[PDB]
Amino acid sequence: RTCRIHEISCGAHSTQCIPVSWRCDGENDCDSGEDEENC
Amino acid sequence: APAVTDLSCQVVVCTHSSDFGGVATLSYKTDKPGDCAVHSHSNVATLQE
Ligand SMILES: [Ca+2]
Repeated sequence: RTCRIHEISCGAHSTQCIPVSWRCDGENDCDSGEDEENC
Repeated sequence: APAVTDLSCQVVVCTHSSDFGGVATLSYKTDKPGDCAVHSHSNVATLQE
């Protein structure tokens, strides 16, 4: 986890860094719901 | 940006209706996830997104 600041880990059960632009984008991109939770 | 490669297309359905009646799944090989711009270079078909 903790990739370059342009990326966020979309989960904690396994490492999966994805674009920060996808946080609260309207869909879950990964195995864990923290795209859309409590924006 | 993503280094998108091996881009290929198949058209899942196409009706030449007045709306966006065609659907084309795009198979690609990237190196990272990311937002790519998409365009149709020939004016016979306009994309929705
Ligand atoms: Ca998302």
